[PDB]
Amino acid sequence: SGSDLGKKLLEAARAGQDDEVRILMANGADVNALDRFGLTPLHLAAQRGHLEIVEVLLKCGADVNAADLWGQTPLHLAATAGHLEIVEVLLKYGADVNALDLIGKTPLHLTAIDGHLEIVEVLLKHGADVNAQDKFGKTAFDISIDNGNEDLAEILQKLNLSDIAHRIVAPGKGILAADESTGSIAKRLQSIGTENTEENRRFYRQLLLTADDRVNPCIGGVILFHETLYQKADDGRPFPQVIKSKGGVVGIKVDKGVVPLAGTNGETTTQGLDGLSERCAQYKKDGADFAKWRCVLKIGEHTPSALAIMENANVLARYASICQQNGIVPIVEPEILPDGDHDLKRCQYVTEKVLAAVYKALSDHHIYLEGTLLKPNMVTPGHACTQKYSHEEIAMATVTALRRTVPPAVTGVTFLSGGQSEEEASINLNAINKCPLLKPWALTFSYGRALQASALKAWGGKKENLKAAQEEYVKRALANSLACQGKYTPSGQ
Amino acid sequence: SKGEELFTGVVPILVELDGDVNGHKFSVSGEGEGDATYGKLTLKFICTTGKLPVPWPTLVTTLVQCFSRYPDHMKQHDFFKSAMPEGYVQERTIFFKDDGNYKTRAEVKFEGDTLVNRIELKGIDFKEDGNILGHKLEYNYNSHNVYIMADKQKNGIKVNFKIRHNIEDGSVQLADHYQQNTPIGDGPVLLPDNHYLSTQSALSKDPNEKRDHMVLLEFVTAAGIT
Repeated sequence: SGSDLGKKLLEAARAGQDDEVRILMANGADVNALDRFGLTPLHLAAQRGHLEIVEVLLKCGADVNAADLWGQTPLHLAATAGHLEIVEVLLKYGADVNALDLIGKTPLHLTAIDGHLEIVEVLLKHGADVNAQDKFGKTAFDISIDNGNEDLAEILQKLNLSDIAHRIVAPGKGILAADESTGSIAKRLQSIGTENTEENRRFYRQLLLTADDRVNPCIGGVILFHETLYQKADDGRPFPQVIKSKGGVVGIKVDKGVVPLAGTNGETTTQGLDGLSERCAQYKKDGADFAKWRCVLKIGEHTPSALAIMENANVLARYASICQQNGIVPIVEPEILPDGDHDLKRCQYVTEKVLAAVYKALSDHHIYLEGTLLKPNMVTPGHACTQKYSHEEIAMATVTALRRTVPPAVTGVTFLSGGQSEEEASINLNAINKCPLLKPWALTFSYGRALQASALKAWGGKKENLKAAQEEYVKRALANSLACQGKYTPSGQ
Repeated sequence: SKGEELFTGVVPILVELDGDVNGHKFSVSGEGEGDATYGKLTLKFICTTGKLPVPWPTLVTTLVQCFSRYPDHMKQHDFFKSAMPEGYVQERTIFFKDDGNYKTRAEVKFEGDTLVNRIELKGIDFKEDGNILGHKLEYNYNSHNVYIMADKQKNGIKVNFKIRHNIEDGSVQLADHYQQNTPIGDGPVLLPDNHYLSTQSALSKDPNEKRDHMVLLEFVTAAGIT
């Protein structure tokens, strides 16, 4: 009658006898009963589906994170059979959200394999691990595809691809562009006094990465090359394992050369469409979360016309339809080369025509705008122009030209150097953030020449100049990190 | 099917194993639970004899294998739930490279409310310094694929799948399986086509136990037609 209080308690909690649990808890029974299997009564109160039994055990002194022989916390069984009112109660008394069993799977993975809808949104509110792996190397994205879910294979990916963008265009970080291929690094390494070998291209990239620790909060993304990822450092650690260890995202150059058109006047395109579905499944496992899609655009007499705009409107949208289905964040870079001669009234007119067709095709190919990045070029006059302009007139027409086409759903908007000077590119960037206009998106730096110009002339080509080349990179990393916030005063520069 | 409605909820599973190799008599008696709706296996094998000569990772895909998670478009290609609650005789003959061979005979059936299955493991001609008997393997079991074919001769399903095991030297061991499931009753028996499933097992220990055991946690999930 009154013997074996732990054996009789599991029987009432398994079937659902609500008139028997209160009697046992009112006499003097143990709430944390451990039998031969060590299964606490909290598991049977949440696996079958009885919210009334859970509300009684939690008001006495039951362990919410009680692990059994299989290491399965009661949070796993609460979101297994398909119950929402039970999971919301266990998350209020401080439960282990990152629970790991024998394999090492968080409770978030069980909500996608079974078929939960509103239960997934509850675990993502308190704070769950997005890129949670285990002994097999499968996250919450490579499993729901083979199952056959519609509200889980397309909605869950909208949060993983967007959370990475917050750690790149953050107010204080930046993007380090350094994807010099074999047909571009040999030009800069020719007039200095060096050659183009495999050792020179590998040692040059290690100087900008493995340096002082004062550039971690200033660099959020590093752009590399496909050959760079297949190379290691002199210490013994790979390149992607160093950038992510200090607070950065590893990139890779995927676009190839250019292909001239027919019947035009110098209009070219960007090569890198074939074989895209086979490269995104491999670069994601290495540690690459984004890329760099650079195009070639110029302003002449009639270029661009009604052909280069329509052609580039579909290429920029087709690339973002495959990388989002794996784990690569597409970055559109509508770079316009300021060639010829033009003023601010003409350069801004061409910018509003090209950017108007970018987001037009993105709303048709199902492109998540809240998880992509844009890298537009500045509105600067040509080099052959005779009329000079101040730093305030350039930043005035730059922000206005972006608010007409770029939607506020973009996480961050970057810029380029424009082929100008190293110091001039940093002064014009500060005037953009100080413009008296409400900017819904964020601004940062993403130069591909000004961030490494001082680290090349003073480097020479020896081995004893390693401490002298990394010193100039610290001054350039702190100068561009303050121009994106509005607190940058040019003192002696 | 009419037998698929009986697997709704938690059904207790009783493991009754009794093998004999090289004159060594051993018996394994375990118990646990299962789930066929979402595909969850929770068992606790307890060695009643003590020092088991045969290793543990080589005796994982033995009993159960009936609470799998089948998709909504693969309910007509079932065989484990078609002979219920009549049952079926599951006979296997596991082969190896250059060592020995196994011979099991399972009778997956219900006796009222608890799944009771008996396996008479046989087979002779083994070694005293190989992977079997001698403790040389590790304590881990990775994922493997199980291919299910079809047969229309003796009214059954000829399941053929090849798995692998790990060791502590660097070699690769390959095994061969020839499962032949024969039903007992003469009721409605379905004929599935060709499809493969998945296996996500997990082995661990238990500090609250002095005798030998094996905490198995397998996750079976079906895929599609190959």
